[PDB]
Amino acid sequence: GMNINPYFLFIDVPIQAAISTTFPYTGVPPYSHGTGTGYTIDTVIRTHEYSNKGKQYISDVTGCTMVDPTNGPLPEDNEPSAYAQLDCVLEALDRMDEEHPGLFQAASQNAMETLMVTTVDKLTQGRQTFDWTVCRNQPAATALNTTITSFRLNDLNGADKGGLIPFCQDIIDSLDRPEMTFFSVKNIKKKLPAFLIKRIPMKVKDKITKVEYIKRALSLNTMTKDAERGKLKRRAIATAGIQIRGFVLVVENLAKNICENLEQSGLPVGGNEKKAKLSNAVAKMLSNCPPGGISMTVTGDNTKWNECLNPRIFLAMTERITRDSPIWFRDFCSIAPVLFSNKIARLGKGFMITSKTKRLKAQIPCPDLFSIPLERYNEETRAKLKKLKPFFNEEGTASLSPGMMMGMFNMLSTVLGVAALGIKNIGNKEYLWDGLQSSDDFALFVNAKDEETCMEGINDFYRTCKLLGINMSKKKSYCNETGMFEFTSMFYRDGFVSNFAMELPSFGVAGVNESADMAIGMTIIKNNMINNGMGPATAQTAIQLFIADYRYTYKCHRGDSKVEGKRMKIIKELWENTKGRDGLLVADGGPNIYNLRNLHIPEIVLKYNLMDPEYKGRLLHPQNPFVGHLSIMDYDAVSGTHSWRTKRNRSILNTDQRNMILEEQCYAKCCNLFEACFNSASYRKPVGQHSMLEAMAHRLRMDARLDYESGRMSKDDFEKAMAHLGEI
Amino acid sequence: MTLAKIELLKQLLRDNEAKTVLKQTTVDQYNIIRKFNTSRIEKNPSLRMKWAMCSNFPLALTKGDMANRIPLEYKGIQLKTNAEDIGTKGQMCSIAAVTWWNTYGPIGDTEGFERVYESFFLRKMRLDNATWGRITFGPVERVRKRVLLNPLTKEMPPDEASNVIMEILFPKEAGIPRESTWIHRELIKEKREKLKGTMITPIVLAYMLERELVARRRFLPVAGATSAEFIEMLHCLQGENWRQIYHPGGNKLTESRSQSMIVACRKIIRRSIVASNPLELAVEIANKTVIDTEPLKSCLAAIDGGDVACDIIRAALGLKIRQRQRFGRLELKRISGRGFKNDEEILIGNGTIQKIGIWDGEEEFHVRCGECRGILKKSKMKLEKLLINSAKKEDMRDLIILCMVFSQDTRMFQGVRGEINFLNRAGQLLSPMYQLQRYFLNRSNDLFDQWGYEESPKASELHGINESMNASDYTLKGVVVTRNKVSITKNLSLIKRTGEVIMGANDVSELESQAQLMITYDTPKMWEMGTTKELVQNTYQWVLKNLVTLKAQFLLGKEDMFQWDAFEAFESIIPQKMAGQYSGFARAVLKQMRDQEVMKTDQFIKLLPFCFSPPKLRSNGEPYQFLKLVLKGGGENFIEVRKGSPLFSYNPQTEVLTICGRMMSLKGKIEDEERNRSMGNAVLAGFLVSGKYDPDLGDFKTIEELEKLKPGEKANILLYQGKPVKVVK
Amino acid sequence: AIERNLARMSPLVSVTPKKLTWEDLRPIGPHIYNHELPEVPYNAFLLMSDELGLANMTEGKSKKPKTLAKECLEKYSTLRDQTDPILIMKSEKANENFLWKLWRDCVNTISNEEMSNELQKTNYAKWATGDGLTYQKIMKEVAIDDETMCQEEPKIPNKCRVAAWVQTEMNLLSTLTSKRALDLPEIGPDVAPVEHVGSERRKYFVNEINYCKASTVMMKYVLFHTSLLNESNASMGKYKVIPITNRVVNEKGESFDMLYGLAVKGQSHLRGDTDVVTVVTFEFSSTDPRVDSGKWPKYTVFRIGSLFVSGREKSVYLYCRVNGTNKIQMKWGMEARRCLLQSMQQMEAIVEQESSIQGYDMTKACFKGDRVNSPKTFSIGTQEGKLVKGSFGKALRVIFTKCLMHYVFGNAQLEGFSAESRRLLLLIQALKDRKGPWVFDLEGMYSGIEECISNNPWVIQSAYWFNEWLGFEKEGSKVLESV
RNA sequence: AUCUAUAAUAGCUUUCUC
RNA sequence: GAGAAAGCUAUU
RNA sequence: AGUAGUAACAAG
Ligand SMILES: *O[C@H]1[C@@H](O)[C@H](n2cnc3c(N)ncnc32)O[C@@H]1COP(=O)(O)OP(=O)(O)OP(=O)(O)OC[C@H]1O[C@@H](n2c[n+](C)c3c(=O)[nH]c(N)nc32)[C@H](O)[C@@H]1O
Ligand SMILES: [Mg+2]
Ligand SMILES: [Mg+2]
Ligand SMILES: [Mg+2]
Repeated sequence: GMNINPYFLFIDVPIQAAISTTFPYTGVPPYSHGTGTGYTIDTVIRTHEYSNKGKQYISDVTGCTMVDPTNGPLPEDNEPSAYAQLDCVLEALDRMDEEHPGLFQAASQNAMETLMVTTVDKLTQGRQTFDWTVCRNQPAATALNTTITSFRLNDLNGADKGGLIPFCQDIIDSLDRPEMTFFSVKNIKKKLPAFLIKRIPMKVKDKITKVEYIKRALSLNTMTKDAERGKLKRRAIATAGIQIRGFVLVVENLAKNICENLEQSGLPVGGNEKKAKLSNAVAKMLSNCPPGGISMTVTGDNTKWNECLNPRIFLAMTERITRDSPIWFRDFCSIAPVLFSNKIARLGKGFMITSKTKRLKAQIPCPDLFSIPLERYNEETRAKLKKLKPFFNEEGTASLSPGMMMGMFNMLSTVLGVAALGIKNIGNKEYLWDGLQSSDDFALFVNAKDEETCMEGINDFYRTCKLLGINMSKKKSYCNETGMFEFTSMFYRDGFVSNFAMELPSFGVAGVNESADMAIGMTIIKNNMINNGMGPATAQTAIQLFIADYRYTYKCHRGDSKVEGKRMKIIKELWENTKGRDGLLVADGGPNIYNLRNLHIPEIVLKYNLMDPEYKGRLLHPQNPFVGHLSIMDYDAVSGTHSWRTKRNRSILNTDQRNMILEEQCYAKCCNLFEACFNSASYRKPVGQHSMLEAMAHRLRMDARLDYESGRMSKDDFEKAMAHLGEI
Repeated sequence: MTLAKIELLKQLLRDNEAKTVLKQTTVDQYNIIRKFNTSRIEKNPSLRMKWAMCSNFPLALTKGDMANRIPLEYKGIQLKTNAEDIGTKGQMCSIAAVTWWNTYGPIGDTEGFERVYESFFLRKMRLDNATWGRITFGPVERVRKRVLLNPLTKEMPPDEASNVIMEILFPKEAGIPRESTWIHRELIKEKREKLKGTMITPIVLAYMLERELVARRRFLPVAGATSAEFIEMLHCLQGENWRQIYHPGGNKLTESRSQSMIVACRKIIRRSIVASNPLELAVEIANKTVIDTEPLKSCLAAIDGGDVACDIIRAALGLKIRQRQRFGRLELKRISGRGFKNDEEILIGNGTIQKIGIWDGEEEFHVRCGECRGILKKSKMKLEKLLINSAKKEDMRDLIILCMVFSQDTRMFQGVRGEINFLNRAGQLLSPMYQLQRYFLNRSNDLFDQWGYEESPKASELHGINESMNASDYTLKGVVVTRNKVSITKNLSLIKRTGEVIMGANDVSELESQAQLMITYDTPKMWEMGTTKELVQNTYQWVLKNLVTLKAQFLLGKEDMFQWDAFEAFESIIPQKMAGQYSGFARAVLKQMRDQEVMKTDQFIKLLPFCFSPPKLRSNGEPYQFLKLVLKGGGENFIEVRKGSPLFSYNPQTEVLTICGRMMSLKGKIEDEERNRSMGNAVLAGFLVSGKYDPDLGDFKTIEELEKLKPGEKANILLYQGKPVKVVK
Repeated sequence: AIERNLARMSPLVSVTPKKLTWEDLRPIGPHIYNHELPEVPYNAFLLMSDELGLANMTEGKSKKPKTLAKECLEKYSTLRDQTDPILIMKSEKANENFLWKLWRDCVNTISNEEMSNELQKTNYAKWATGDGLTYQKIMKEVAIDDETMCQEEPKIPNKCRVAAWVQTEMNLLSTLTSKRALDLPEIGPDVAPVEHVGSERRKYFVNEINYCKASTVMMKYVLFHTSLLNESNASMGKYKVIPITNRVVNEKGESFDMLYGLAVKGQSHLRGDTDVVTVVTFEFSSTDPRVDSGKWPKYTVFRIGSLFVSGREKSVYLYCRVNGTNKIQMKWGMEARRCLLQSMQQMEAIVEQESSIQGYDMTKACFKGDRVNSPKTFSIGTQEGKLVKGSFGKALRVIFTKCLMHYVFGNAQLEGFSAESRRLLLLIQALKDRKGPWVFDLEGMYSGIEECISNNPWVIQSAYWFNEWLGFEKEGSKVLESV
């Protein structure tokens, strides 16, 4: 019998042209289950393993055990090395400054001016952030607000000025406070007959000491990363609190300003701009190859990028880069690597111990990890805990001075990698290297007289990176003749090929509402046509597939279909009633009229002329109750009845939140009244250092004066209004 | 509703928590407390939506009179929650409720939707009133450029647009009256008078206006049509292997037509100057050239402007030339003076060195900027004179700076202090002169300070003017205020009735640019006007299609198979300096292949197009030797004589020819004995393989060390990696 | 400073370059050839090539799932009325009696006149779904005092060898059938010529895909996952019978409804995205499990009757299996239609390339040929150790089946294997292009690849196929060492 | 010649330990 | 329990 | 049981 071998496609087609078949993205992405404490402890152990030949001491600020690999002994093998040499880093930075005059000064000036014009609310632009007040994770705005309230409680008022600099000054002054009073949350627990346990939260005033607060402010909360493709094993990511996020922004901006002006940096360019930049760089490397010579490309990734990069090296880099800046800006840029050099890792949820005979299970948290004899753990967990014990703090946290926990200095690390790329030669040998760096992934282009000198250059680059604490992965890197390589999952074979599978997960129904999902899906198809090699036939098939998935997701099959459903009865009634059936939306059982040419027109606009007047009036009703109408006098919402909102009432089981809801509703009412007074606040962020009450009072007083002088209000109600305003 | 708002504030200030929030939170901290949310937003919203659509009441209803019109039940389908959760809980409904509203709900006015989404209706109008041309299958070379996404009424920077929107919709809570916002004052007024009694929510109107006034520019792959009217249809415009002719609706600006006309004229000149009798070919191509939808001749006649190539095409078509140029905000018309552009390294005030093309010679231009006029005489890297007529002050200084940066003088170059970059973020070149023009519009104070002054002239109707925007005793150097048939020859040179040449074909710029509008060459040889990669691919495909007859003609004849139309198109992308040398080298290689009967089909195909230009040998008669043959544009555009190349590669294992990323099967039109046939017989001119590597001779000889070897001398030549071969002359 | 530091760094710190050769490329995962390991069992959620659909000619009305199952079982009344169990094979830790009682409960609940597909909480249903099997959670202090409570050693996916059923499934799913299962909705009318070209290509592409068994399997998975998600959300604390159904269309256009089996959903109180709901599946089949017992360790098979298609009858078996799903798997099963896109884009691009070389549309030429161009052929497999070439449509169906298998057998093992083997594939391509690839640690590459080969049938079969293809590439490059 | 400038929210992709 | 950065999209 | 895979769910 003839047996099918799919890999035989690669006999007829080069791999790059059919690379999409090597991305199994039509399958379910891996997910993590349960705790991430094992991966976090593994990360701590590995981070300390690459620095154990450094200098070990005890911090006199927090009492944690600190390891310093910088300026340590040079490595003697090919294992990951964290022993960066300060002089070599300085020399690479000096070469970078000599190749690009005035780059560091321009970047420092831009960063300083941006920091001057930066407001506190920038800190609200993050995802889940570690909140030190409750020692939990909370959204960035909530964490920032709790921090500001606590600082108000501790006689710190730098947030009232509105700028980032006074807030950071108040942060580092809070680090000096002998005590910290704040608002924490207590959960009242009830034995509910049904028995179950009912939790009701409430805010209370809590207090911590100086060292405890310092350890909390330096703590990173670790959790597990879900839905990551390409990895067999799961891994833990980390999040920082407000105290660190306040200072990471400026260093990130400085490094971004540097990276924008480097021809070897793959950041912060992305998408088509990144493709154009990489293509131009590759063409330049091809043109500049010496006549009669050879050129090699190394597709490389750096192993243990985050666990080997040391924040002390970043402190040195910031001091070298901001050489010609004022003292205050230099201190400000030095704060962030300093805080990272004393960072403390929260180990996670703990481990669960089970009794199979009795079918019992219990969660042992990180503070109680060593209250259990180590014989009651797995072999792997037992070994990890034994290795962890020296760095373990009796609060359930570990000391993690070495390393960068997870991707906080992508730009600055890219700068370090590009500095490694800028040496270009060692000892005046007969080769020259260049290339591209994006975070840790890199492409190295080495031009020489033959293959042996090219390999000499690659060896020298490997050793030079070793000097900087950068370890090229010999397993995941390879080298060949220039003209074909890989870089950040983009495959170059005489020009970047299209990788269609990478965008496959985006082709589903987005899940905003019926109106938004249609536009998003059509726009996705259009953009994939433009810049992913998606042909017209595949695009039309994608339209069909999107319509099928849309109808099954929103239960809006065609009006003439006999599909049963609660919505389908009314849809069939609308189909029978409606005379102009071609003007009905797909969400109301109408036909799909999208094709390639009209992929950029919204559905309602596209069907507006074919629409029945009665159906058009019902659909585009300015006062339909499915769209939130802004009010303190109702305004007209122009989007149809399909722009509804699934109000996310997150009812996490067995927990009745009655006091968090109270504070949130108080904030919501105050903000809604403020918007009512200041109608522009939702379009432009209001500015001012005065209270919201006084701003609203003056706005109301002016409005009353003006609408009394224009004859919009009588004498009596104006008297009442001025009396109420004076009563405030 | 001032009284209602004051009552609301009094009611709100009855709680110790609301009072504390209002008193302690500053107006800046409103942007914090409005995002306050104790709960995390649910991740994976597509899964959440698929889960919630299977629930009973996933949708939230706003309480009001319109919600009450929805019945609690309809034919045994519950549409919303019962009266238990009217208060303190929040009412919810099913999607069947939305369908019921669309079917039996109350009917309102669909006005306000038409004005808010007017941009989309204009997009639909452009799509519907559009004409589709034919579809072509063939290589398309797309470049990634930053392009405007959608056409715009008045493109404004986002800060100015934000201020204008703030003026239109929230004049009371606006702030300091920035001067730039007054520039659009009239427009502002119009919009306000159109929104006097609109009950639509202000924020939706604000984003409607922002969509109407703010440009969205993105990096996208394009090929020959970069105007926003074509960018909105980009997905249907072309792919990597096909093109679709599209004629959008609406009205097109004259700038787009002029730019497309210039690009088309330059391409026609580049194709023509390579052919025997370039005038005849240029006229033939121009007579069948369509810009968007109109013929090239009509656009040339109607538009007063262009460049050198436009004037050459105008003369060839029999029209009158208009020696008028553009410098963005400056229109210059030449009077007398011919010069050449040479690229040299020029220092700037910041200390940086930039490769700039500066024009040499003394020339004079009548210059106009808005309502300002003057004359300008310039020399090479030295401004001579600028006479100015009376005009408005800001236009006066704009024309002054435009002319003084047009002169390309050392004072202007060294008066640059700040941050100027001539490279795109994607490492693409920005024209230095235009960048300097843009910079000096907002920072001309440093330029005028660096320029200096002198005593004013004392003529009759002449007075000096200073940067003090007033009649001053002192004036800067060079500025003086004054109150009061061409026949084109065979080689596309413009000569007067006397004999002097005004402009030639060598004067056209070497730049390759994308036209704003789609250019169509209604000729069966349209592909000859494409880019370098497309031309190479089409030429090699033609060679493959006619391979049998070409091989027969070459093995029988000697010279007539070197002259073909496809090769004539191919020669237009070989830089003219090296064309003859390449032709000599390739002809010698092919002849030595034929003479010894060693015939390699891959090498014959690769080197055949280069054997078209007249040969250019050396003094001794031996042709030049090459390792790679460079083509116009881009560092990846070259043909390797021995190895593969980004444009031409050959796999003898599969007998597969990769040309510009496309695979062509050479199997069948080939003898397998050629797999056992030595490559070194067709790598050098007059050289044949002798044997293996000989340590006696030593190193592999380079080209310069090999051209000087006398006949009968052995040498080691490395064909490709790991293939050491010894060769003999 | 850098020169001085490199002058004193030990020479042992090296990149150790090695020039890659064909002789240095060894087969991946040798343990998959070790016969001391069990053959990898069948772990797919539903039957794919062993499925048996009971066909009932529908009247164009989407009546209801319960009514549809009732009509299909009424047509095959002999299978429905069989009440005694004839056990053919038994899963190791399974209860045959409880499974048969559950099957009878499903049949009776779907054959009655009531409108509810809910089952009662009987002892056999409770055993099958798994009731009260969660561990009781106690306080930390009690557990710390209790020395018996220990951290559980995690289970590791065991190592398995190549099983021929994966090759047979690949052969059968890419074969043409006579039924169409795709339900692609309507598209807007064509105006631009590019849209006409797209429609002309779609004709060929979806006509070739629509008649392969993989398409029917994909539709079965999609519709069943839709039904399962809907039932899990609507019926959290009820046991529901969910028929496994499909709607197919003959070449004559007549529509049929196919009943592939029944399913029972346990309690679905899925708070998290990884929370598991138990699904007990009873699938009809005509494959005797005794032919390849190593394929079916997870299945309890009864013989429930006989069917007639021709003069020779075929036995009808009931494969019963306790299985599980979560919300993530159900959601990604609802959107398995995208296996089409990755299949056809990859193929359409190929066609487009040919068009650029010819100057006209090459879809008909690629699929069927024309006067100018011969039909396009691809190496698709091996017959008796020799390369065999199939048509363009066969290759399209093979790629579609490969994407379908990526969905069906997708987990972390497949992802890791795909990444590492992709790196190896790029190295092999560089070897084929004569780019002279150099490696730094090839043993590390192979170890990374082989870390992911444990018990995923598709990963093990992909390793086997990769080894075969690599052998063919070496044999083909043995002639390239002469130029 | 798009070079400047660019509010917030949400999604998708990529990179960031095995 | 689900981070950082970049690009892109939608929305207000 | 099973899903699954370095740790969970198999209701709270
Ligand atoms: O888009 C490119 C080009 O097509 C467009 N362009 C050029 N000319 C016009 C006209 N006349 N109308 C509308 N659009 C036009 O602007 C871009 C210019 O690129 P390119 O043509 O490649 O520039 P080129 O290399 O040819 O000249 P450059 O020095 O950059 O300046 C372009 C513009 O400025 C004129 N110019 C400057 N100087 C100092 C000149 C001079 O001393 N003598 C003459 N004859 N011209 C001078 C160029 O000629 C062009 O007019
Ligand atoms: Mg890495
Ligand atoms: Mg890489
Ligand atoms: Mg990487």
